[PDB]
Amino acid sequence: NFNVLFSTVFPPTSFGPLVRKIFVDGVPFVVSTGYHFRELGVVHNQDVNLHSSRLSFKELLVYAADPAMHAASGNLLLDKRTTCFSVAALTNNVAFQTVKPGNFNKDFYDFAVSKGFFKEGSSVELKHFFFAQDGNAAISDYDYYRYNLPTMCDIRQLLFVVEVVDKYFDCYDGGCINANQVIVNNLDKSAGFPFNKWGKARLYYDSMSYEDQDALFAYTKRNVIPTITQMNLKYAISAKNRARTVAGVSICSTMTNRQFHQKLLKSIAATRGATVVIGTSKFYGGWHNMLKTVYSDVENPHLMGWDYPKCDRAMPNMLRIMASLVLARKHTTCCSLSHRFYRLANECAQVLSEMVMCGGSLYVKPGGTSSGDATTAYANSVFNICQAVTANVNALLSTDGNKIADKYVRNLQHRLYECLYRNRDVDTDFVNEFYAYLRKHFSMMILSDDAVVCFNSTYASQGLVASIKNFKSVLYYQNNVFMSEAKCWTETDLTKGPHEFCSQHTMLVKQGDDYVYLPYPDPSRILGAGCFVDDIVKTDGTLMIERFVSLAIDAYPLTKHPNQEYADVFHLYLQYIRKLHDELTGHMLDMYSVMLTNDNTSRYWEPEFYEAMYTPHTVL
Amino acid sequence: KMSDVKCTSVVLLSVLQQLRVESSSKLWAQCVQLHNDILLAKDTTEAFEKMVSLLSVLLSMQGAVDINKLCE
Amino acid sequence: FSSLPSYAAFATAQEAYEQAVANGDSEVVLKKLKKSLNVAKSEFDRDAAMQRKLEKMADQAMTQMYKQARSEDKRAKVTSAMQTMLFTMLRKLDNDALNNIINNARDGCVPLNIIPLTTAAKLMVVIPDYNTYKNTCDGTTFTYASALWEIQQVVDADSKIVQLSEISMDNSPNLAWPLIVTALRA
Amino acid sequence: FSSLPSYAAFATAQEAYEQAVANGDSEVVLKKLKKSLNVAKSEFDRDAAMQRKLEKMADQAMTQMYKQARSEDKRAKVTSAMQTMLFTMLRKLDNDALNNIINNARDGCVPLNIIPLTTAAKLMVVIPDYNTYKNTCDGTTFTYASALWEIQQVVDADSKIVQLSEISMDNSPNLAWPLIVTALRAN
RNA sequence: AGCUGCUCCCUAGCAUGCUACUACCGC
RNA sequence: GCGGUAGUAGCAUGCUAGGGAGCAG
Ligand SMILES: [Zn+2]
Repeated sequence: NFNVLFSTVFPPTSFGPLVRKIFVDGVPFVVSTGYHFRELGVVHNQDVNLHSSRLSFKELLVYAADPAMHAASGNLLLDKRTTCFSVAALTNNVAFQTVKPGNFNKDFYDFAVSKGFFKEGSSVELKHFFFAQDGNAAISDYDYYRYNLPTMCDIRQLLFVVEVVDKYFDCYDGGCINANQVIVNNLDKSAGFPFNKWGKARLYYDSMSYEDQDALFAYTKRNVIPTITQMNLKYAISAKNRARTVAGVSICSTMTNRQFHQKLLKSIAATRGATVVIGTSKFYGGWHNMLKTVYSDVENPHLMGWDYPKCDRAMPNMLRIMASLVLARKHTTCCSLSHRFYRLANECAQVLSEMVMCGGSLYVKPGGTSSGDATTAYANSVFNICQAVTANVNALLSTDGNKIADKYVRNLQHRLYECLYRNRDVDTDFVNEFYAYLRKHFSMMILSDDAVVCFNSTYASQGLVASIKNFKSVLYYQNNVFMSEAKCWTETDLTKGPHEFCSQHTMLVKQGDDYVYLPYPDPSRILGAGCFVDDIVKTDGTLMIERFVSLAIDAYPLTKHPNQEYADVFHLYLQYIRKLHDELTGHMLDMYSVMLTNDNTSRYWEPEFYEAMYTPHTVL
Repeated sequence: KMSDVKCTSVVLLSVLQQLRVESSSKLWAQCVQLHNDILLAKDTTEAFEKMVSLLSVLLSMQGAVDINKLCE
Repeated sequence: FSSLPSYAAFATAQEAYEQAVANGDSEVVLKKLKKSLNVAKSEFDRDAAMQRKLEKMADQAMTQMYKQARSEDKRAKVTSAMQTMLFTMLRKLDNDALNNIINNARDGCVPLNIIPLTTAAKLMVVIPDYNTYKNTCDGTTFTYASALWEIQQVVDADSKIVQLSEISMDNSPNLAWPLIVTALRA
Repeated sequence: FSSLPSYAAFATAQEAYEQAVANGDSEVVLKKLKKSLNVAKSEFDRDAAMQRKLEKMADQAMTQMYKQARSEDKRAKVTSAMQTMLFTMLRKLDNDALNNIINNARDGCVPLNIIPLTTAAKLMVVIPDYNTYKNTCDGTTFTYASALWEIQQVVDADSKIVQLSEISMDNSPNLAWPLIVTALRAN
């Protein structure tokens, strides 16, 4: 917290790696033998060795991923398109990458207009399209990091809020795992820069035996490995013309962060009934369980939701460090202390200040989270809970104490200020007390920055707990953004669930004998997915069919909507699947001369198949 | 009526893009801009004038033999 | 599946057991036909099971490869289908502002720039003949894109400015006819 | 499964069975040739069905080790490629100025964002519009990073050569305008 | 050309389990 | 007449592996 302030005075040209010219096989290299953070000071390598004879595979791997010898052998770059600090240009001509428009699937549109859709003045119309972008699209979005400013945090309150946020995460378990326990779904993704020149992650996950990975993962507990990160544009349907950028980290970061964090990560994704709800599914009556969990026992509830404007770039650097520390607070036995500090330093040197290779030239990322590393979806949740607890503290302290009549929250206020500023060490009695008060009056539900809060209302009206203005104030003076009161809603009749959560509305319908909550989507989204596609494979339904099955699965709960022009979407999808099937059979019959001897496909074009997926009896 | 305009604008930009029109940066920038205005339009008249302005780009070229593809 | 050899043996065994149960003579002589008929459905539902799955195997593989053939034949013709689909939608659109310029381009009036939409700003429309001139330009006003433009800078193809009053039928075969008639919107 | 010690024995048992069935002497003959087909069947039970599983096992092992051999070949190829890339990109950096800038460090560890600054032999400017062009790269020579650079080979978005006289004020709207000026380090 | 999480569909394999038919063995 | 084992076929469940597609952050 002090280094973040005393570093905005020194030149920003003397940061990053602290490379030095070492000798190998009689040849001078340039390798990074340390680092210089803004917030952690100078950090020195421990196992650096001059005069090496031959390099192993681990040495070649760690010497092909550092930016030192990459930048140090490239032409200078002075870029006036941005304000972010450029570094160098490996190539000799910048590359401009554009974004193509999506393709049109006309036959479904003809079917839709046949049935009386898209009539002028209807409640269902097209809004989600495949927008296009010009040449300098990527850099015009990477420039958005100018919303990141060096921020100072009130440390005497952070060292209470971090305790409460940690107590929110006590039910779980984590630790380091060996090479023979990692789980890697879809092992054919890109390997970052410069590895993507040779093959996908399969080659680098194969050529390394089960001890090379462990030798590396135990090497980075005494060293620092700076890495380069590529930036890519997404190609997806959207409701706004702004492009999206995602960071493809190099393999040397994930290959060790997985082994570090996986136990905790897969311990959170397999727990039901907690505050964080990553992993819990909305099918087979799971959404109802979430919604009844949040309503748990609060007295006079009123809901409240929000979402953060451009969360990944506006986030300061202190909150990211705190999130990583709260995530690493469980290795009390597997790692001693210096291993943990050097692992934190490696994390901050990989996904908080790395050298972004936007386009064809290295840049410098000032701060904010990189959205494509191993632990975005959980760090965002930790930071969100921090914001919630900060708002609660600010709302409870800043209140005229002679006006409060409940003789018990006055004592909470008094001891809260006492433990906040006066004292110096933990007060786990009072931390437990405050956590109990919070979970009793501020029930919560979290995903990566998409939150829902159910609170007692006859308190928030007196400022005894958070409100919606308090998050505005906290975001203002800490996250350095303005929370426009058109992205955060507020509901008052819990009979209707949240106005929007995970971009799905909630409806209370009759299932069997009882009443359930189903999430229905935005109908324009479903129709836009029907019409607009990529490639050419999908302008012909016969080749795919299955995507229509999945979309009809997703677009089912509109069938119980009182608005007429919603159920017709589902019915149209059913009829289109039927037409697709019985024209595929005819085409195969006329090319060949027999048909599909048996299919049992009728279930696909009847509602019995789709009804099964919203009833509480799992049949996986 | 407007939905027809949006769909045909998508198709028009597709054919233009595969017509190697993105090799002239200012031309591609104008085309992309016009596409994004058409898609975000809320009334039918400015959609149609931007539509004809966009069609003029394809018409100016000599790659799409017009008297054939309008065989009616 | 009845045209298999084992079905005949099964039928003979079934007829034998039908005769036995219709006579009901012995206890062991019919029991022979539970050691010779209960076997008869062992080389029958073993031979008539694998072939039935082979049928659906062949069907599924054929459908997969038919879909692959269609997928390879579709993504190799996009730059004809896109244009056909576009023009069908355009003639379905039915807007005069479009039809005007489409017909004009079908006979030759191809603009040499993006048609400007402001009340100001410049336009240049190639005109290769005289009969085309008759319909579009009348006096000083230029009719194009269902708009009213003002004629200012008629010029021939050898980059020589040609005056407006000169344009007539008899003296028309005196000019480099690909005129570039610059104009401005109303 | 036709050339095993058991095919001969089962064939002999069934040959005796058929020979004495055509003879058809006694009921005990039928009992013996049934209790012979009911034991020599065990012979064709295990002699031709457990060895039918060893083939599956052996094929599985052989393909597994084939796959592992390919796995260990790809490693050699990627190692060679990476080491060649390292040794060919090193060749461009070792100017004497790098030695002069490192030998003067108190320790030998210099920051990374100052190596290209004081050693690069070519600068690349990117200008969005003429207004920024006038305050950065006007004329044939300009100074950045406390050095002196001279301009050559100005290009644009389409990467076509553009001479220096073209970029006036009025001619500017006729140029693809992420202009990329590259300059050399004058001395 | 990113990191997760949920869901559908197809095939393969092993194991488990269940059921039916045949053979052997004593009881 | 029972049991057990060895077989063969059918069926179910589940777990792993491989492939295709869709939604949410
Ligand atoms: Zn550990």
